[PDB]
Amino acid sequence: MLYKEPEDGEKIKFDKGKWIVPNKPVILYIEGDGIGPEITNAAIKVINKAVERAYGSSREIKWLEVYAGEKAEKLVNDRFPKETQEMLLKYRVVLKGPLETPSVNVAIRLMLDLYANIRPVKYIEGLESPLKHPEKVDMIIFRENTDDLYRGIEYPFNSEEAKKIRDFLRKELKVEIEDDTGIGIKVMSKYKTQRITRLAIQYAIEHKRKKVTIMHKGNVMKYTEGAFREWAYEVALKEYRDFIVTEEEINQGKPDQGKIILNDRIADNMFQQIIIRPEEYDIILAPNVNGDYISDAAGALIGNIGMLGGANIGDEGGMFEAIHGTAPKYAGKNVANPTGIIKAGELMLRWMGWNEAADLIEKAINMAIRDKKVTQDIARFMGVKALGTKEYADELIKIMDTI
Amino acid sequence: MLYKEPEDGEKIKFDKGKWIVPNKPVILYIEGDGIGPEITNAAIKVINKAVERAYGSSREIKWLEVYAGEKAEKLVNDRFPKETQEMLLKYRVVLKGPLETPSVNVAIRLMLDLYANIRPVKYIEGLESPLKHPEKVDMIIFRENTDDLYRGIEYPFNSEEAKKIRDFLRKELKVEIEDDTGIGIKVMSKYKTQRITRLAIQYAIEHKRKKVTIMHKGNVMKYTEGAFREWAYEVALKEYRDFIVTEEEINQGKPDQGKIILNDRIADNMFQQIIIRPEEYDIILAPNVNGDYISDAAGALIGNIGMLGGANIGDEGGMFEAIHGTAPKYAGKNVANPTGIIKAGELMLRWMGWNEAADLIEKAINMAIRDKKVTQDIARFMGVKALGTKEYADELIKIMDTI
Repeated sequence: MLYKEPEDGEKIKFDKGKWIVPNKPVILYIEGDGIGPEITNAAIKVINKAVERAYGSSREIKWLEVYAGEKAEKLVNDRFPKETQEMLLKYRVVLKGPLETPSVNVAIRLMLDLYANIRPVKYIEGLESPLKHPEKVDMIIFRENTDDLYRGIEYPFNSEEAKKIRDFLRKELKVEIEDDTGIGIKVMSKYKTQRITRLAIQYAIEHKRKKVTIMHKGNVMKYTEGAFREWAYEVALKEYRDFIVTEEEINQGKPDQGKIILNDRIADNMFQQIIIRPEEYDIILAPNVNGDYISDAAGALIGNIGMLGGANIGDEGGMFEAIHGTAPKYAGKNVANPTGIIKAGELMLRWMGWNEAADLIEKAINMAIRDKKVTQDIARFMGVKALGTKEYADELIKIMDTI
Repeated sequence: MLYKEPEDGEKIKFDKGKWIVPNKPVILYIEGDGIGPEITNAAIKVINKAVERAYGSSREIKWLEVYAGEKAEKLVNDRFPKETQEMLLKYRVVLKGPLETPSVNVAIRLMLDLYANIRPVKYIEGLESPLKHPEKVDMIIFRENTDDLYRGIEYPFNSEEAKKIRDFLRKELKVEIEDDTGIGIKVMSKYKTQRITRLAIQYAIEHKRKKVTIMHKGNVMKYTEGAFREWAYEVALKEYRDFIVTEEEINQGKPDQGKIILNDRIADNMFQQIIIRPEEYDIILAPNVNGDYISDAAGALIGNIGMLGGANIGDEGGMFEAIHGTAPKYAGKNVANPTGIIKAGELMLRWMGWNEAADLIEKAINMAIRDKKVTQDIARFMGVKALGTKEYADELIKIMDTI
C-alpha cells in the first residue's frame, strides 16, 4: 500500500448532493508539479489554522496525500497510479496543486464526474487593478463543464464525415452548405442544463447569495442558448419555487424580493456590463463556451489571475485548485504566491459548509494585502520587500490568530 | 422617380475591393428613426465641412437621400420601397441613421452582400473610462458577418428535424448523443475566411497599420476556429507575402518587421488581455461569434458606446452607421449625441481613401471634448453645461475651420 488512510478520519458524504461533512473529514491532496509542493503545503498550513481558530479541535481535516504527475512517475513510474484512483473514488474530495500537461486533471474530473466548474472572483482589498473601481467585483461563475460545442463533435472540411453531413443536410433538411466548410455540431442538453442550474440556486441558498443571472445569446441561437435559458427557468421554478423570484415578477405585482432573484441578460452587452458595472452581477449561469469567455474577462477585472482559485463539483465530490500553471521556473525557491491555492481551499470550505474558517482566510488575506505582507509578484508594484512563500503563509496564520 | 439623382455626381467604382472614388462621389443616406434626422443631418454638416476644409472645392460629396424605415412608411407606405432598393444597388454606399424593428439593416447587408462588419474602437481624451489607463486603446475589429452558428442551422430538441440529425450521427457517424438535446451546426467557410482576411490586410496596407491578430479557439475547435486560423495565415502568406511577417518569423531569425505583423492568440485569454493591456491589439481578425463578443468587451473599454461608429463592407459597397439605437425618448429635442454617426462618417471617409477629411473630424472631436464642448450624455459627468445636437456640430465645424 502506498497510502495509509487516517484512522481518525471519515469520508465526507452526499445526499442529493447536499454534501454532509463530518467533524473530521478525510480530504485528499496532490502536491502538484513545479511550485505545487510549496504553495500547497503552505495552503494546508493556513487552512488548518483557519479551522482550529474557528472551531478549536471540535473539527479537524484529516489530510491524505495521494500522488499524481511527476511525483508519481519519479516514485512509482505511473503518472496516475491505481491506488491514487481508488482513494479518489473513495474519498471524493481533492485540493490539488498545478500539474503539467506532458489529462490528470481531465482523468480526475471524469472519474469523479465533476460537471460544474465554479469560478468565484471577488476583489481583495489592496491589489493593483486595471479598473478604476474594482472594489465592488464580487461574482461567482457557474459553468456547465461538458456541454457546449466543446464535446468535440467536429470534422475537417476535407473529411468524408463532413461530406456525409453536407449531403445529409442538403436532401434531408433542404439546408445548403458549401464544400469548403468545417463542421461542428453544437449540442445543448436539457438534463445537463438543469443539473447545473440546481447547483447554482443551491449554492445561492446555502451561502445566502441574492442574484442568479443567466448569460445567454438566446436571441440568435434559440434552440441551444435559448433552450438553456428556458430550461434554467423551468427547473428553477418547478423545484425552487419558495426560494426564488423571477426578475419579471418583482418588476410586476408580486415583488417582495427578500430572497434569490433569477434573471437573464443577452450575452452581447454582458462583456460591457462586467467591465463598466460589475456590481450588476452576482452568480452567473451560462453554457460551456460562454463561461470559458466570461470568466477570463471576469478575472481580468481584478489583476493577479494567479491569485484566484476554482473548483470542479459533481453530484458527489469536488476538486479544488488554483487558477495558474506550474511555473517550473520558480520551483523550490520559496518565491511563488500561494494565494491561488489557498483561495481554492477557501472555496472548498464554503462548499463544506465551514463558512467560518473560509471567512477567516478571506479576512486574513485582505489584511495582509493592504498591510503589504506579500510575495514578490505583488510587492514588485507595491514597492516593498517581498515575503517568501512560507513567510507569506505564516503572516496569514499570525494574522488569523488575532481576528 | 421620387429620388432626384444628383446630375453632378459620379458612382464610386470599387472594382478591386479597393474603392475608386471620384471627386464628386454620390453617397446615399438614410436619416433613420427617432434621433435619426437630427444626428444624421449634423453628421452631413460636419462631414461636408471636413471635405471642404481638406480639399477645398476640389472634392465634394453629392448626398442623395433614400427612404427607409418609418419615414418611408409615411411617405411611401413601404418600410423599404423598391425605389430605395434601386438606388442602393446603383450607388452602393450609404450612411444610415438608426432604425427600429417592428429589418432593413439586414436587408441592405444582404442585397449589397456586405459580409464584413468593421468596428474601430479608440479612446478620445476627456471621456471617462472604466479603465484606469485607456490611453493606448486604438483597436479596429474585423468581423466575418455571416459565417458560423449565425447562419441559422439549428433545430429544437423535439423537432423531427433534430430527430433526423440525432439518427444520422448515430448510424452514419457512430457518435453518441442524448435525446433532450438542442442542435446547432457550426459552419466555417474557407472562402469566407479568405475574403475577410484580404479586407483586413488590404486595410492595414492602405492605412499604415502594422498588426493583424487572429482571434480563435483553435485549441478545442480545431476544425472550425482552428481552420479559420490556418486559412487566414494561408491567404496572407500567399497573396500578401511582401507586406506581412508572421510572429513566428521575426523571432526565428530574419526580422524585417518594417512590414505588417501577423499573429494569432487563443480567445479564452484574449478577453483578459483587452482589459489589462489593450494596446497589444491593432487589427483583430476573428470569426462571427467571437468577434460578436470581442466587439462588446472592447468598446466597453472606452465606455461611451453610443459615440462609436461602425461599417458593413462588401466587395463593392458599404453601409456606415453609429453603434446605438434610435433613442425615441430624445427624438426631436436637440439632445442626442451625434458623435457616433459622425464617427461612422469618419470610417466612411477612411474607406474612401480621404484620410485628410477623416483626420480633421477626429482631431476636431478630440479638441471639442478636451475643451468640454459636448452634449448632455457627457456634460453630466464632467461638470459643465451641455451643448445641443446642432450647437455641438456647430462647434466641431468652427474647430475644423482652425486646424
